[PDB]
Amino acid sequence: LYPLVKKYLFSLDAEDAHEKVCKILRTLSKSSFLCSLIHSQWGYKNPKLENEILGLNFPNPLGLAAGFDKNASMLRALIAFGFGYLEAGTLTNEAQVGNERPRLFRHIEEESLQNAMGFNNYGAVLGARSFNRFAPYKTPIGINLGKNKHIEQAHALEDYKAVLNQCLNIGDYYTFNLNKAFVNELFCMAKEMTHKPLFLKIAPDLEIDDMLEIVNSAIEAGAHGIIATNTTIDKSLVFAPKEMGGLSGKCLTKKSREVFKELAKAFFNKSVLVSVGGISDAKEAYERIKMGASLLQIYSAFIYNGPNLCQNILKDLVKLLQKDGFLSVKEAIGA
Ligand SMILES: Cc1cc2nc3c(=O)[nH]c(=O)nc-3n(C[C@H](O)[C@H](O)[C@H](O)COP(=O)(O)O)c2cc1C
Repeated sequence: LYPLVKKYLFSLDAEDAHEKVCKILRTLSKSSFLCSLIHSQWGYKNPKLENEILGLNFPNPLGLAAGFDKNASMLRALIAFGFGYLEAGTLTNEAQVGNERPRLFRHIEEESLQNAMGFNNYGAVLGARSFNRFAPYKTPIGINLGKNKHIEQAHALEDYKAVLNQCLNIGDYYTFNLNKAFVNELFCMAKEMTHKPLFLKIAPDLEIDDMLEIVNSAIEAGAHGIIATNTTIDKSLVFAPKEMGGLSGKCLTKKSREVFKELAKAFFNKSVLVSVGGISDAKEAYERIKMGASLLQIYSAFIYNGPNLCQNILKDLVKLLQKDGFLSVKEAIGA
């Protein structure tokens, strides 16, 4: 039972626990049989959840958010737990340690996390090797690209070019983890290097007008989709000072929802919208889809719910579609 695994893991430092889980996931990824075994217990397939988006086949709309598999080394095991797709990364051009530890904290009663990890990854060269070790994969795989911490904001566009150039032969889409005057050149540069879908991922703490400016520049430069949101630093909760990083999980549900309503209001008919932040159950996921989200992502609820996360949410989602009159998730994406 996962409750016993959680009691053990939650008694450990949160990053230590994550590394013990990554070690097991990397080991399981070596065995396609054990992955097919995992999928038979925790997978869930339903044609009502299938969609084709930007040339790509998503068998369900529920993806694993970036930051869980930063180095593209356990994708096969994670797919076996039922996600419709995975986003690996954030990957940087060169390896990078990230911020000083401790940098991950749990707020267990609130089913939330707080992190200031800062792009710890082994670099794109190794990340492409690790992707290739077990490729091809049974779902789409996104590659989340970032800028190395030291790369000066002058030759910073040239850093997104180097990491994207190193990842050109892996993955099915790219996410850029993000000034309105720079987003146009980023996606213009990127459009000339690959034909694969391009997404902008935004924080949830932008002023709405400032948010509409940034996003609109991205679309007009050729961005194909917007991912909202990353973690928040607005909720000044007493038990989570700001020096411990951004909040994820259920403490993010409300602001992520609010940000996404505004995003959809301005951009639903002009871009693919992906909702992230504090999705833990099928009702919330179904609300995001009805608000305008073609796809979803989860990080924190995977910690708190465990391997049954996907089939729980997806089974319930099917019943919501059927208790609403939709023959598939494609009809539900409407206002
Ligand atoms: C420990 C941790 C590491 C993360 N690392 C990244 C990352 O490397 N790149 C990224 O774009 N988002 C990263 N995220 C953000 C998640 O992808 C997601 O945007 C956020 O956690 C909100 O979703 P959630 O409420 O389902 O957790 C990270 C989140 C956590 C908790």
